[PDB]
Amino acid sequence: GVKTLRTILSSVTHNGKQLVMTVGLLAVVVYLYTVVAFNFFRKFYNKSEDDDMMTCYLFHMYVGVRAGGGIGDEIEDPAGDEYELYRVVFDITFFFFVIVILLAIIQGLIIDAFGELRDQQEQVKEDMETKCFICGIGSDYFDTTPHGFETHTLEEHNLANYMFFLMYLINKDETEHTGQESYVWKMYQERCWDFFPAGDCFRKQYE
Amino acid sequence: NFLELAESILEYFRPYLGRIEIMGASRRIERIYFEISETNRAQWEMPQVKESKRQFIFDVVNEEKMELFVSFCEDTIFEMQIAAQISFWGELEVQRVKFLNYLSRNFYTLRFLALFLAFAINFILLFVYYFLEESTGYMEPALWCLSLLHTLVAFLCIIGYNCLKVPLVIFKREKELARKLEFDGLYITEQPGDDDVKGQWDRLVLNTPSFPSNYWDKFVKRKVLDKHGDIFGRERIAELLGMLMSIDVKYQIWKFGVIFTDNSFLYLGWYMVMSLLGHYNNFFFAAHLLDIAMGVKTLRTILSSVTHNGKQLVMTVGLLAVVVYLYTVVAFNFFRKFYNKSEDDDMMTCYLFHMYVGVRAGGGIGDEIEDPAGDEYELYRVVFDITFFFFVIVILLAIIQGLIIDAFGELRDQQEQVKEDMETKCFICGIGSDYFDTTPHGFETHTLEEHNLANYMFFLMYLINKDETEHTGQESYVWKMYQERCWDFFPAGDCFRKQYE
Repeated sequence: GVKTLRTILSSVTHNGKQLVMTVGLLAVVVYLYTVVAFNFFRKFYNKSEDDDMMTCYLFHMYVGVRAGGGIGDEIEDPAGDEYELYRVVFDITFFFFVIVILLAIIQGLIIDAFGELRDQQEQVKEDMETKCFICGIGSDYFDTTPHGFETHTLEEHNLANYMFFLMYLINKDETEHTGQESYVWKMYQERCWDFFPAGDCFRKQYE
Repeated sequence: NFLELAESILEYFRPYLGRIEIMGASRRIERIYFEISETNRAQWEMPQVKESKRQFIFDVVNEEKMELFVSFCEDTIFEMQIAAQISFWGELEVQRVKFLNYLSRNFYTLRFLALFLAFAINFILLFVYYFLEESTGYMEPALWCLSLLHTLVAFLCIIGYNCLKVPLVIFKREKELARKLEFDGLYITEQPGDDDVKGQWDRLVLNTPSFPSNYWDKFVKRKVLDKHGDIFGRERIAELLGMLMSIDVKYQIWKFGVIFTDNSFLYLGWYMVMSLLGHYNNFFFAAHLLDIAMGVKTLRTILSSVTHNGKQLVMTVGLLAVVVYLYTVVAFNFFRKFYNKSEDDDMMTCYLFHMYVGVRAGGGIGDEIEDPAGDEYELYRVVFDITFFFFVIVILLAIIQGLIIDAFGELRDQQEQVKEDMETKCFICGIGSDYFDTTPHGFETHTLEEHNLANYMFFLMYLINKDETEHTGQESYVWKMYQERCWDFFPAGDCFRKQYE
C-alpha cells in the first residue's frame, strides 16, 4: 500500500538470501549442540515431578524459540559434584555465543543493508546533479559562467526536450524529414544512435 | 578507402589479434602487434580464469603493482599448461594416469557429492545402546553402507584434489625462491633473517640434487651461481647446490613439508580423519562431515564478515571477564550473605557463580540474588545491583554489536570501493579518468582496445614461443627487459591518445 511503508518494507527485505542462509546456519549449529549435550550431559530434563536425538533437537529448538533466553537456564541447574563443571561450561558457551552472534548478524544485515540502501539512493541523487546526463560532462566547466552549468541544464540538452523532438520526427512525412535533415531519421532507423552527442556541448565547441 | 575495400577478412583476423601494449622502447611509445594463439585464448576463457582475475583484482584493491601483475600472469600460464596436461606395468601406469585425470573432474564432483553424503549420514543419525530406532527395519544396514561409501569417497577424492592443488602451489613457492636467489642472497646476501619459517625451511632445503624441478629453468640457476663467486670463490658456490630403486631425497622431504604447510591440504586431511571417527563412532563422524561441508561462498562471505577484527572481539570478551570477576569480589566483601539459599564460598566460588548466573542467562545479576527489603545496608546493595545490571551488560552488548556490525558495514564498503576504483582509473594505464572521455566513449575504447590486460597476458604467452629470431622480430628488446626483469616498458604514464596529441 504505502510507498514509504513500501520503502521500509523493501529495505527490510533484501540480501536475505543471505539472511536466509544465516538462519539455516543457526539451525545447523543448534542441532549440533543438542547432539553433544545428548552425549555428555545425559539426564537432566525428563523432569516435572515424578528422547532420541530427534526428541532432543526438537526440545532445544522449541525452548530456544519460546523464548530466546538461555538453553542452559531452561535445563535443570546442576549443583554437582558430577560432572557439574563440564555441564556449566557447555551451558555458558551456548548462551553466550550462538545467540549473541546470531543476533548480531541478523541485526547487521538488517542494518547494514538499510544503511546501504539509503546511501545508494543518495548517491543516485547526487551524481545526477554532478554530471549532465545529456551530455556526459557534468562538471562546473559548464560553471565558468554565471550559473553556466545551470543554463546547460535548463536549455541544455533538454532530455524531455529530446522526447518532444522524437515525437515531432515521427510526424512530418518525407519532406518534413528532409527539412529536419532526415539524416537524424536515418540514423534512428539505423538505429545507430551516435548523433546524440556525448562528448561535447556547444559551449566547449565554441570555444 | 583501400582499407574499406577489405572487410570480411579483417573482422575474423580481428577477434584473433590484440594489440599489444606500448613500451618505452628507446623513446616514444610505439605499439606492437602479434598474432595470438587461439587455443590459448579458448583455454583462457572459463570459470577458473575468471575466478583468478577476480582474485587478482581483489588483491590489488587490498594493496609493486607491475611486478605483482607479472607474477599473476605467469602463474596463470603455468596453470593453463597444467590444465592442458590434465586434459603390464606400462598398462598400469596408463590407467593410473587416466584416473588422475578424471580425479580432477573427480575432485569437484567429489566435493559436491561428499557434502551430500555427509548430509545424508548426519540426517540419518539424528533420526543401553542405540535402538536404531523405528522406521523400516532396513535402515541400519542402509546407514552402514552409506557410511562406508562416503568415507571412502572423502578419502579418495581428498587425495586427488589435494594432489592437484599441490603442484599448483609448489610451483609458486619454487618461483619465489628462484627469484630471491638470482637478485639476493639469503645467508649469502646477508643471511636469511631469523623469521618464519618457511623462509627458513626453504633455506635449509635450498641444496638439492635437483632444484629447478617443476618450474622451467635450471641452467639459469647454474648461471646465477656463476654470477656470484664471482667474489665468492668456487667453493662456497659448490657448497650450496654445488655440483623406484633410486629416488631424490631432500627434494622429497622438502616437498612433503611444503605440502603439509598449506591450509587447504590440512583442511582436507582433517576432514578425512573425521571419516575414521565417523566410522569408529557414528555421531562424531556425522558431525565432522557436516562441519566440513559448508561450502557456500555467499555463506562463506557472511562467515568471513562475521569473523574479523575479532582479536579485538576476543580482547573485548576477555575484558568482560575481568570486569565481572572484579565485581564479584566487591560484592563478596560488602554484601556478604544473600545466596546460600534455597530452603534451609571463597572468592573462587563467588566468581564462578556470577559467571554462571550471567551466562544462563544474561538477565540481571542483581535479580538472581535474593532481593533485599532492608533496612540493612539495603540501599548500598541496590546501588550495586543497578550499576551492574545497567552498565557492564549494556556496554558489552553494544560493543559486541558494533564490532560485528561495524565490521560488516566496513567490509561491504571496502568491497564496493574496490569495484568503483577499478571502473575509474585504467589499471593498465594509470590515468583512468574521462580524459579518455573527450571522445565518444573514448575512455570506453581504451578499456576494450586499451591496453588489454588479458591482451598483455596473451602477448607474454606468445613471447615465450618464437625463438631468437622471433624475439628479434618482436624487438626482443621487450624480452631483454623482461629477463632483466625490469619492467619499465609496461607503460605507465601515457596512453597513445595523450601521446598524439
